[PDB]
Amino acid sequence: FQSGALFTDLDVFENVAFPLRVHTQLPEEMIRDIVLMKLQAVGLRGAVELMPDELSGGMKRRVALARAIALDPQILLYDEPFVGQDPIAMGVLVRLIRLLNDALGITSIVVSHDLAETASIADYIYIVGDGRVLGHGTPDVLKETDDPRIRQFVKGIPDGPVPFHYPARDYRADLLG
Amino acid sequence: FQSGALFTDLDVFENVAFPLRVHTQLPEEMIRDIVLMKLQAVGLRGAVELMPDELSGGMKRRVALARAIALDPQILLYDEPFVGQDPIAMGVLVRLIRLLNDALGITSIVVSHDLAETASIADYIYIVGDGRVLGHGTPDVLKETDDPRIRQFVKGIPDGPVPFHYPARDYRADLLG
Amino acid sequence: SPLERIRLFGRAGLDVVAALGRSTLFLGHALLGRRTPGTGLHLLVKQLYSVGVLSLAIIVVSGLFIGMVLALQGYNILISYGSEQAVGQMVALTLLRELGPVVTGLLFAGRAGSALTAEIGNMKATEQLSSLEMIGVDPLKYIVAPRLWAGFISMPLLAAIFSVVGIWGGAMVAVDWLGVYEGSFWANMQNSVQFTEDVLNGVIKSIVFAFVVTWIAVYQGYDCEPTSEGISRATTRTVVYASLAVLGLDFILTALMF
Amino acid sequence: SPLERIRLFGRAGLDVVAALGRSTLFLGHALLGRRTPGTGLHLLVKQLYSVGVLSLAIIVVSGLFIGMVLALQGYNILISYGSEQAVGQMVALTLLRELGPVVTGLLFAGRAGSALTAEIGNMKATEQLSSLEMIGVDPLKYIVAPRLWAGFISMPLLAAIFSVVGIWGGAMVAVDWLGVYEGSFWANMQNSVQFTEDVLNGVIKSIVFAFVVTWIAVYQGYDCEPTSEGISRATTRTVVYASLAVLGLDFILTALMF
Amino acid sequence: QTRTLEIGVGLFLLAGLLALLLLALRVSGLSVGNAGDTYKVYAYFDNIAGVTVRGKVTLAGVTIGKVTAVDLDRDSYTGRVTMEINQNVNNLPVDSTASILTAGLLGEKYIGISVGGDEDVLKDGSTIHDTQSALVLEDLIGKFLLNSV
Amino acid sequence: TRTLEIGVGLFLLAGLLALLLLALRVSGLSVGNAGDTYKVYAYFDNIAGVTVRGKVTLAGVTIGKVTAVDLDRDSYTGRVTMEINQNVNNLPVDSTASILTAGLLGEKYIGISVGGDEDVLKDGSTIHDTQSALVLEDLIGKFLL
Amino acid sequence: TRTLEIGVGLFLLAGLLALLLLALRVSGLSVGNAGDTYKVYAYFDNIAGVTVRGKVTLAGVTIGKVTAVDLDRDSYTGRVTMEINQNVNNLPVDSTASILTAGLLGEKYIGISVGGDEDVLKDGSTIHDTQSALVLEDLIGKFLLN
Amino acid sequence: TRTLEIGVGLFLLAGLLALLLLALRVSGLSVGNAGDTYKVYAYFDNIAGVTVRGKVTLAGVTIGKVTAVDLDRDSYTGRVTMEINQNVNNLPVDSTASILTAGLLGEKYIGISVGGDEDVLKDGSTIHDTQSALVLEDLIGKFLLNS
Amino acid sequence: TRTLEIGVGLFLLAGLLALLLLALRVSGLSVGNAGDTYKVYAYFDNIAGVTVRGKVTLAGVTIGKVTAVDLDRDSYTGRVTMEINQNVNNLPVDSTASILTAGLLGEKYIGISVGGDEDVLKDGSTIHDTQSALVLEDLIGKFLLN
Ligand SMILES: CCCCCCCCCCCCCCCC(=O)OC[C@H](COP(=O)(O)O)OC(=O)CCCCCCCCCCCCCCC
Ligand SMILES: CCCCCCCCCCCCCCCC(=O)OC[C@H](COP(=O)(O)O)OC(=O)CCCCCCCCCCCCCCC
Ligand SMILES: CCCCCCCCCCCCCCCC(=O)OC[C@H](COP(=O)(O)O)OC(=O)CCCCCCCCCCCCCCC
Ligand SMILES: CCCCCCCCCCCCCCCC(=O)OC[C@H](COP(=O)(O)O)OC(=O)CCCCCCCCCCCCCCC
Ligand SMILES: CCCCCCCCCCCCCCCC(=O)OC[C@H](COP(=O)(O)O)OC(=O)CCCCCCCCCCCCCCC
Ligand SMILES: CCCCCCCCCCCCCCCC(=O)OC[C@H](COP(=O)(O)O)OC(=O)CCCCCCCCCCCCCCC
Repeated sequence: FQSGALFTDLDVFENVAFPLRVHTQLPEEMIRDIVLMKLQAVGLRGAVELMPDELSGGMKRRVALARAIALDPQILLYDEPFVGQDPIAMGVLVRLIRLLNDALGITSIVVSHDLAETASIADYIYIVGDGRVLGHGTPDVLKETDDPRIRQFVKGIPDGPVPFHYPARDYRADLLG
Repeated sequence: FQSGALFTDLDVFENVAFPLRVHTQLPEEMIRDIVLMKLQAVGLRGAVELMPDELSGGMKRRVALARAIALDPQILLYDEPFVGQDPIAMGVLVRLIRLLNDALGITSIVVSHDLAETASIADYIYIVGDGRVLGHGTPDVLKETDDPRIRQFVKGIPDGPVPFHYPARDYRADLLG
Repeated sequence: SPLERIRLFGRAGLDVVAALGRSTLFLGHALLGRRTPGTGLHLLVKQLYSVGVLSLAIIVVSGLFIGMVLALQGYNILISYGSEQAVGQMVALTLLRELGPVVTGLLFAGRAGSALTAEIGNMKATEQLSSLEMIGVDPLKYIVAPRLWAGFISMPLLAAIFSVVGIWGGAMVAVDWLGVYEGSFWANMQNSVQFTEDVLNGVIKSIVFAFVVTWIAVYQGYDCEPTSEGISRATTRTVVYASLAVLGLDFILTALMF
Repeated sequence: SPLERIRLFGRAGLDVVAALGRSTLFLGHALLGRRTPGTGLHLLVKQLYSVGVLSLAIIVVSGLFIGMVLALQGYNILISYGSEQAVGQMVALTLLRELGPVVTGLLFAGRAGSALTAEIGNMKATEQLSSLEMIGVDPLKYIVAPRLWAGFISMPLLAAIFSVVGIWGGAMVAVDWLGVYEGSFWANMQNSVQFTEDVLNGVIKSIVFAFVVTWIAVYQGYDCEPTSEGISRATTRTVVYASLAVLGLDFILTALMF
Repeated sequence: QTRTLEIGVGLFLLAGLLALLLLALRVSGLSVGNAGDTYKVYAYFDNIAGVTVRGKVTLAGVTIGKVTAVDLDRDSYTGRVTMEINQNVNNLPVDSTASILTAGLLGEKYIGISVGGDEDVLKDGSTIHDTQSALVLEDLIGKFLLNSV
Repeated sequence: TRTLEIGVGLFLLAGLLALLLLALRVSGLSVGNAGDTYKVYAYFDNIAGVTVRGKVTLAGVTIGKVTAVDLDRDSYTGRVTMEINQNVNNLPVDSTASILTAGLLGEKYIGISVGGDEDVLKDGSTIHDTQSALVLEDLIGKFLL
Repeated sequence: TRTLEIGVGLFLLAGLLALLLLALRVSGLSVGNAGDTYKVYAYFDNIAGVTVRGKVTLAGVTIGKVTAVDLDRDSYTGRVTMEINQNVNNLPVDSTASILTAGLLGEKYIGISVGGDEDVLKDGSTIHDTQSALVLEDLIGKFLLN
Repeated sequence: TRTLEIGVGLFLLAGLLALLLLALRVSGLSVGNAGDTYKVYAYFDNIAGVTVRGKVTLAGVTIGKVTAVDLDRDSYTGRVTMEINQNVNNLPVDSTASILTAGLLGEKYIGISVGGDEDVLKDGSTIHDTQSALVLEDLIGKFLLNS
Repeated sequence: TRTLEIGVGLFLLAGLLALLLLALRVSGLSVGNAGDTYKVYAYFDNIAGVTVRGKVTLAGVTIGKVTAVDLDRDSYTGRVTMEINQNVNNLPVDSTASILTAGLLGEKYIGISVGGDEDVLKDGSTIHDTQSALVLEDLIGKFLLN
């Protein structure tokens, strides 16, 4: 998730171990070693003691990512990962979410309002609108779909199928009468 | 501000009128006309009755912008304007924050973690870090400052002056001993 | 570390120290700072509605229940003494000099002492409370001054309404369900009231920790750090303290006068 | 529109209807659903700490104050009857059969009935409560079941501790400050207690609206919509209702037994 | 349609809560395990000033029951008290007397019985024949020292 | 039929305004009173303990309540007035009502002794003769010399 | 708007009315029991249990309440000043005001006798004679010592 | 950790102790009040002021409590059965057991009058002789009004 | 702001500990731990209302409490044990001590007449002569019935 979704109760280490301590029965040392190698992979290896309350909001997400990649899942979801952080943290995160795919060969489903970086890294982007997929494609075909709805979305072009103004009555009468 | 910062107590119309009803003593009609022309300029002219509780989180910011541009201030500040909204709303907002400057000739100070659109529209960007301006320039000079701190910031380049890993002890000993 | 543990303890000491110091400063600035441009009285009306009126059904129903409980307890406590008909001078003396205002505090400080802190907390957290300054209005006079005034002029009225409904419910159960006699009740009651000496006592008692409740119940909301966890913790600090202070000042105010 | 106004009123009717329906379903799923993988008892320990222990200083100090108030009121209420020494059978009967558990509710439902709702509300709001499912643990058994258990097995103990400290404070003020005689107090007290008939009465009374408090105080936290305003309103709904229900069930439970 | 299910269960629970009225749920004078079968009796007194309902009728000190009701028989203008007796107590001859006592000094004026002796015992729903009315602090003082000096 | 369920609100209104009228039925027109049974007067020389709306009894059974007490300054006496149930109307007029005290400290209360004069109470006649309430001070001041 | 003002005003009036109902009806204040009463004094040798606001009565029925108590610095007696309802205005001068206690533990109120057939009073005058307040000590030690 | 286990256990135990102190040092059921004690019966002619949970004493100091008052359906007298502390096992059998009113208006306890014998007790038997309890209506119907 | 912080913490902990101590001195009641004064015994024939912590007194003013009451298995009598404020140390052995009852309903309490004039005490010794408490029953018995 975005905002990490860490358990405020448990410290970082136990937090990352949790999925293991659930789906697998490993010698409490071996769990520690898997947690450690994962935390190193994500970089938050040092703060193996901090409680997430103590943890700076940036890394508070990378630890969540490490918790995810625990158990080595074959696919994984991202709920608005790169939303609202300094481009250094956004950069490290967009490097990790891609490193996990280029190395571990695991399907990843980013879900982001941010068009730029999404279309940058993604391979087959969709567009979901009002209960119906509003088409889909690789970034290229999507950049020139010419479907008014979509081409309005994937570009700035504020006025189009989605209206700019609210459904007012009249800019003349209301202001005059 | 971001998140609009509207007064949940007052409806949209009174909300936008508030600065006028404070700094100026106008016939309660004339206040209505200024509010109306501003709301038209921002597009939220229709919802002159909604309460912000009723208002969809997107336009909940454009109404705030209209409230700002009320009184026609000569400078105005933006606290993370384009952060976390679909690129249609981001597009209309980045069109408005620029229209206000190209037309009304009013100084505007965007303040955004988002590097891309900021550097897109901005003219003389700064970089504030740990109590000291970490240099400044127009986007161009800033794109190749070669100052390690800055050039790490304004590009992805996750590893640099700002460390990637946390201050751990040893990737060998801790995992082994 | 134990030494550093005591260091943290002492830091919390100085913390509550400076806390209520800043609180009294805040209160001063709020009630006697200046007169703001965009103020008025309609603000006080809207607040007084949100604070008193909405929190009125709770204390009405609560007065009903606590009154009939006071009766059903007095009837059975005292039938073992023969002086059954004297229940009126109980259900109307305990519910009017001590328990009346105490429960009215623990309820007002429960609801309107909290959904008043969360309100001006949320205000601070969505920065809404801050753009007021960038406009120019002093928030401590536009946002919180009507809160304090809706506090002081609601909780006493609420205590009165509570005591009234409590006495009436006590009678209704005593008369209709216990069967004790109609006129005897009000008779022994009025013969044992000492208006200026119990009723006014209870009212001044109500007012003092009305002030004290809706003082912290708004300060905490003004001070809480702006985050959905901060407010969620302040609206608990302002029930801990708003009950602590209710009972503490009840104790002092009843030692001033037996 | 008046017709649509009544439409909204009725919609709120069906709303509270389905609300407590879903609440009882929730409670069933929580206490008797399955046995989860990542559960245990250490969870219950941590919770019971956060809910009981932290909320213990409040009720200790509150018992102290309410006990000495009960005394300073009984001494002066009864000296006008001569039977002054009988204050023990008052300060220990009212503080033990009705007022004891009621105030213990209004305080426990005040603090641990709220900072328990805000806790599992915040959990739901940062999605932390949801990633548990994507992991596989049932939250209704890992997150809220220990809450319910820390409720049921703390509030009764808290009521007992409160009643004890209340009686002791009442004595300490009566003996040392009022001057009434030492042994006479405990004597008339023990001669007028009826253990299985007042003490156990108060304890079952405590348990029942312990269950009822920490039932809503956790349901509301599980249902509140995820936003810093939603939680700020749920942690007030769960004080309104947690006091309403405390007093209502006190009334019923004392009509079951005078 | 989970909404329907929730509404149904909530109605069930509101029913369960309304099943706790406690306005004559289990109408009795005692618990449901105790039969509460107590046979009637009447008694003819001349003053029962402190024999209010819910008293304690006793014999040799131990309670035998409670008074049920008091009446003024409009013919003789005397007091007729109707009270109850536990069935295990079924052995009171008819020549026995009843009289109001006083618990200690300022205890509620209960009624005791003094067993006389007669083979026939009780219809247990009958009345008494002889008694001694409650002592009063007026006629006592009046006849001893108010008017006899 | 979600609009067709607005009726719930109706119910609640009909459930609320109902309770109000029931909270306002404190009189309770489900008659259990006595319909203002008949008044009687009496004159005493001292009614010290007799408080307003105490109890009037005969043969120990409560007859009713004293409605009020007053003083006639011409005779300087206490004129008490009490209601008496109508079912008991066979009181004779000569029957005297005297103040008694329950037990030793029980509150003063007027008890009547029938006179059997065959003239049933005229229902309104002041009491012809009585015995006033005793007074501790009267007793002690009568016998200290 | 307007519904806010109406609601808050209605319920402010409700609060103030409740305050009065606590004041007027339940607390039994002046308006319900106000009246025109005049003063009188009385010299007693002893008033042991005469409390302020204790009752003063005649023929048993209450008349007024004691107003105040004082010790006269000359003869060290109890000067008690008390009120009487105006409609009670026929008490002659040689009436006697004694201290009476209804129940053996009842409070020590005052009762006044009938003073023959002389002029009534000034109702603002004093009374001449009395029967002072007995005590347990004097009661018993009187019937002792020899 | 464990600093939480110790705290929570501490205060669980605190609540439990408090429940006991309510039950025992405030209601006084049985911690040596009606435990290791032995019975005896007694036949009284009137137990008017005698109630359950009363007190049996001797020379003033308490010897124990009373347990059950009953009516013997044959003689209609009171059979009062009570516990006696086991340390006190030195009573003669001829000793009486009268009923004494606490002070002047207190409740009615019963006190023993040592008679003096060799046979001591069965602690579960009855008593032979005693003096009943008074009652106002008797004393005043006694030698005060018979003229 | 690093020294006075820890100093304040220690001040607060000390104050809480002191409040603790002051609270605990209520139980094990505040007249010392053992008084810290002298014990004494006494034998009676009936101590009906002299339950634990009853007032021992001389000339009215209380001297201390009673500590314990027991039934001596030998004489079948009552033995009562009580402390004495140490400033009170001039009580001759030949004193008597009967169970007074303040007023009529008062809780019985033992009052000590100085008796004779001899050696003061050992203050831990016993007493010899006394008068047991009275009982209403004996009184309306022996002196009324026979
Ligand atoms: C018999 C059927 C009746 C069932 C119960 C009826 C419930 C009706 C509730 C509406 C009450 C006013 C709500 C107003 C809304 C508002 O502004 O305020 C609504 C408030 C909270 O305000 P918010 O909307 O801001 O959350 O909610 C409440 O607290 C309402 C409490 C209702 C409690 C009902 C309990 C029943 C009363 C028992 C009395 C017993 C007497 C019987 C003696 C014989
Ligand atoms: C006629 C008399 C006039 C009385 C005048 C009223 C004065 C009221 C002053 C009370 C102060 C209110 C605090 C305001 C809220 C606040 O900001 O205070 C909040 C701060 C906490 O700040 P933070 O938690 O945010 O750090 O401090 C508090 O929590 C205060 C706790 C209040 C507890 C009251 C206890 C009083 C009883 C003590 C008696 C001791 C008895 C011992 C005898 C054995
Ligand atoms: C024919 C059956 C179909 C539906 C019937 C459902 C009606 C029963 C429920 C009543 C609740 C209606 C309140 C709605 C008003 C509102 O605005 O809602 C008020 C609040 C919620 O308000 P908000 O949603 O606006 O914040 O709800 C409550 O107050 C809930 C507490 C009500 C009490 C619940 C248990 C009832 C106790 C027994 C009744 C006592 C009556 C005494 C009779 C002897
Ligand atoms: C919050 C304030 C606390 C309440 C105190 C206010 C005044 C006290 C109550 C008035 C009744 C006393 C007047 C009668 C005079 C008299 O003769 O009263 C004194 C008499 C004298 O007989 P005794 O000497 O045998 O005690 O005794 C009694 O009446 C026994 C009752 C004592 C109280 C025991 C506790 C039961 C009370 C109810 C408990 C729960 C209710 C509290 C919350 C609802
Ligand atoms: C004089 C007659 C008195 C009338 C009596 C009627 C009132 C009875 C007591 C009132 C209860 C308070 C209602 C609170 C619920 C509410 O407001 O309902 C509102 C809330 C949710 O409503 P919203 O989410 O819409 O705000 O309800 C809940 O939170 C869900 C759970 C409700 C708790 C019910 C408690 C039932 C008690 C069962 C006791 C038996 C258990 C014992 C087993 C050992
Ligand atoms: C002349 C003597 C008079 C002294 C006056 C002082 C009395 C008032 C003390 C205020 C009460 C503090 C409770 C506040 C709630 C809280 O702390 O909130 C509970 C907090 C919560 O902790 P977290 O920081 O983890 O949330 O716990 C604490 O850290 C506080 C621990 C100790 C606080 C003191 C409580 C026990 C001491 C009470 C003293 C009573 C004296 C007895 C009289 C004989």
